[PDB]
Amino acid sequence: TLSALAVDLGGTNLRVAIVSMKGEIVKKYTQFNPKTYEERINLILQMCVEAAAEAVKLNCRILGVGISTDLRTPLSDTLHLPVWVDNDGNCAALAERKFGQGKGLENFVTLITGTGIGGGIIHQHELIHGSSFCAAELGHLVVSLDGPDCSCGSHGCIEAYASGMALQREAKKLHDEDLLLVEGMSVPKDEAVGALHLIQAAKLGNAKAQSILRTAGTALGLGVVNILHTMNPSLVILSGVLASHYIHIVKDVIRQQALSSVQDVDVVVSDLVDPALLGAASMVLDYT
Amino acid sequence: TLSALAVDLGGTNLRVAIVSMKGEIVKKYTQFNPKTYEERINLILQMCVEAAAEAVKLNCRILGVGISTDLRTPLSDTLHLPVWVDNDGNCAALAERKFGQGKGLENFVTLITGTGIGGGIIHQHELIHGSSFCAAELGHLVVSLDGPDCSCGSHGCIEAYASGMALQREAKKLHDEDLLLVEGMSAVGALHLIQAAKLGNAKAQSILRTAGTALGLGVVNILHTMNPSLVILSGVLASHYIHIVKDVIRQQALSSVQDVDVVVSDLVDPALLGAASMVLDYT
Ligand SMILES: [Zn+2]
Ligand SMILES: [Zn+2]
Repeated sequence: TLSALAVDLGGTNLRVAIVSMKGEIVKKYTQFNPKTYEERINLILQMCVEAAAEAVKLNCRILGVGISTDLRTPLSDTLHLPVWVDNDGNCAALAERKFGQGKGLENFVTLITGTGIGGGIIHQHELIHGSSFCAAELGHLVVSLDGPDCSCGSHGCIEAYASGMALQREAKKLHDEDLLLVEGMSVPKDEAVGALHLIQAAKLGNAKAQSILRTAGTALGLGVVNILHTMNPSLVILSGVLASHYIHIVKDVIRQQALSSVQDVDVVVSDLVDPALLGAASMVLDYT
Repeated sequence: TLSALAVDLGGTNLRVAIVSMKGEIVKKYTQFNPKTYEERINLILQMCVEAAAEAVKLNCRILGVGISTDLRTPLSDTLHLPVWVDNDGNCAALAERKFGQGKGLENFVTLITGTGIGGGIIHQHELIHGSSFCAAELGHLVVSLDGPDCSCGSHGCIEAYASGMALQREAKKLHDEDLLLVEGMSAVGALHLIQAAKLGNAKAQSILRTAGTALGLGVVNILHTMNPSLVILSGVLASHYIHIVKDVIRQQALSSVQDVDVVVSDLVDPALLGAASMVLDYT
């Protein structure tokens, strides 16, 4: 069974999976993601060697290793396999291009809407990497002369407005002022307010919450509009835990403010589970 | 002299030229830009056979025609020549690629900064045209949730801020309140707003700081989308905006994209050069 190993060096955890050619995630390991790199590489090797060994047991011909994020040298040497590496935003795009709603499409965008915001740009069937390799930094599209502060150091970034972290900051500010919870809401002692709480408050009648969310969706929307006026893609795939939430307002912002010339674009929510791993996998699968 | 027939369609006058493969504008014909397309289409073919007639007298093989902006139908039939067509922004870019500071560059962007704002994106030595052929509508990058109104109907467009019309609108405003003229000067417009600024006016300077910032933020948006190796500012207002654009980037773009070079264009009649370049790029 033709396959590849996919590695996801993401938030908190480090995941490695055996992925089939048809996109099935055969087996999936998750572990702590060491902060320091010397150690992160070691863990990857081990998890790969185990995954690889298992693939031999599980009747799987592994073609190579793909990594979403000096990683190539040590892995190829040890595992006797080719290694491909690209960033999470690009891998998200590649997941859609191979297994998702990007199949076929010549020119499309994948915007990751979760803890943070990022994305990938397919054009002429291929990723746009950029001269400095850092193309498609979609979280730091600036839609304000004087916005909220952003973790990149600037302000106005659509990540500063519409990220999961962004919303959590807003959710905490209101809860600290006793302006978040409404008509019954109760937060656990352990758990701590986040975007769902902000949304639930809005959906349960919280005007302050609704306002905050309106701005976050508008900013993101204008982010997408900027993409449309730059790339004129045929499709935009919102992906991640906040995609479902943001799709309605993004379309509205597109109907409201985008040029007539680019309104035939379609915006969708991704169906893909574990896109990072699928994307990592898709590099190996595609080449070999 | 292996050459091409460049043709320009812009505001006010209509232009036509013979352009060498080297990039030399041999002859240039200007004229009126009629009310109607029936009037406008009649002039073009006449200017072309006029020009096409001359070319041969100046020993020049016209390989075809190029047009900035079913016109191939009348011309190709009449002139017996391949005719290419593409918009002003793209031609601005193609001009820089074949003849300007984009020579050899895989990924760069040309941003027109004049009466309007617009441009072209060259990625992998090629134009991005897009899904519905509306790529690089750069003047309508949004940098505000509540900006100035724009010609497109929306608001917060960099064109709405930094265009020569944008600046002209602001020039009329101040001058209506008699607060634009300042010790040292005597149809109001952008160039005056700049002098008033230069020669001491704070409201002028204030209006400009915002304009230049809005534009730079647009440029930043481009950098974070495309990660180009170079950004060429082209037009009557390029010389003006380049310093502030360089600053907004310095002050707000990611470390990753700071290696970008911003430059002002060298080309004269880039519209015509870009048009001609289409004919010359398909030999
Ligand atoms: Zn940012
Ligand atoms: Zn506009």
